[PDB]
Amino acid sequence: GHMANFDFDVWRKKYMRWMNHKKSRVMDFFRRIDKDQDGKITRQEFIDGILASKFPTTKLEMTAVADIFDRDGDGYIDYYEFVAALHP
Amino acid sequence: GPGGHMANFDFDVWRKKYMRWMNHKKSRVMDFFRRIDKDQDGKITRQEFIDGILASKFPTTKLEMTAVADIFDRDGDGYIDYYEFVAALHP
Amino acid sequence: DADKIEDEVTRQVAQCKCAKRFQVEQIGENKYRFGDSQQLRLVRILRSTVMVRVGGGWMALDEFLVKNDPCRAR
Ligand SMILES: [Ca+2]
Ligand SMILES: [Ca+2]
Ligand SMILES: [Ca+2]
Ligand SMILES: [Ca+2]
Ligand SMILES: [Zn+2]
Ligand SMILES: [Zn+2]
Repeated sequence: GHMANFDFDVWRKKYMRWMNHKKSRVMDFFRRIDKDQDGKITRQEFIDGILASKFPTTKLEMTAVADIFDRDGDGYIDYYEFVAALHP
Repeated sequence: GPGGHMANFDFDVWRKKYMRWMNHKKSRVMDFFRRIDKDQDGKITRQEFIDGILASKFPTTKLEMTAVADIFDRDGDGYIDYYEFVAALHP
Repeated sequence: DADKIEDEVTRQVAQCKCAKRFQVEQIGENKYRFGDSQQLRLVRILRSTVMVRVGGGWMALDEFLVKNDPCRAR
């Protein structure tokens, strides 16, 4: 039930610098995680995806970022939310 | 964005983690706070709190600590007083 | 932006039916004082709804007023 101002600009910059330096495109990541190919991934599928890529981050951080990605709060991170979060 | 996104943070998880750590490591949270509180006025800035924790080798992260410090600081005065501290750790 | 806070607040405090209508003062962009006499409280925005800082975490503005504004406090 707790909420905080999470430094998402720093997590985001850190993530994009990581991907860009690791020869990966974030949409290959999304499409890879989106197995049903309908343009959605659960907050949990997304978190598990990031942690699985072994990007330096923690579960405590990832509940926060997954919260921020899910801009509507319907439990799913869709394609447009994903892009909007990473590419304002 | 440049000043933080409002988001769910599992604070209970973190504080429990910290309590287990300190408690079975023969360390009192009071003594920690007093150590960080050099001027002895009962409060420590968010940054002094964060630095204190990161230096203490408690398994956490700076990104976690910005959020945690936000929660500890119930008002927006930029300090964490001892009441905010103890109340946050013992609801 | 972020004036959505001060918009939602004034819009919802307008609903007060008291003779002395519920008073709210804005100290900062995210700090408000609520009530005839009172203390400083944080106010942020999550998604569409406004959130006020309470003990166990954060409370929706409507629930906050329901609990602190007497004309709604059943
Ligand atoms: Ca899907
Ligand atoms: Ca969504
Ligand atoms: Ca001090
Ligand atoms: Ca404080
Ligand atoms: Zn931002
Ligand atoms: Zn009223």
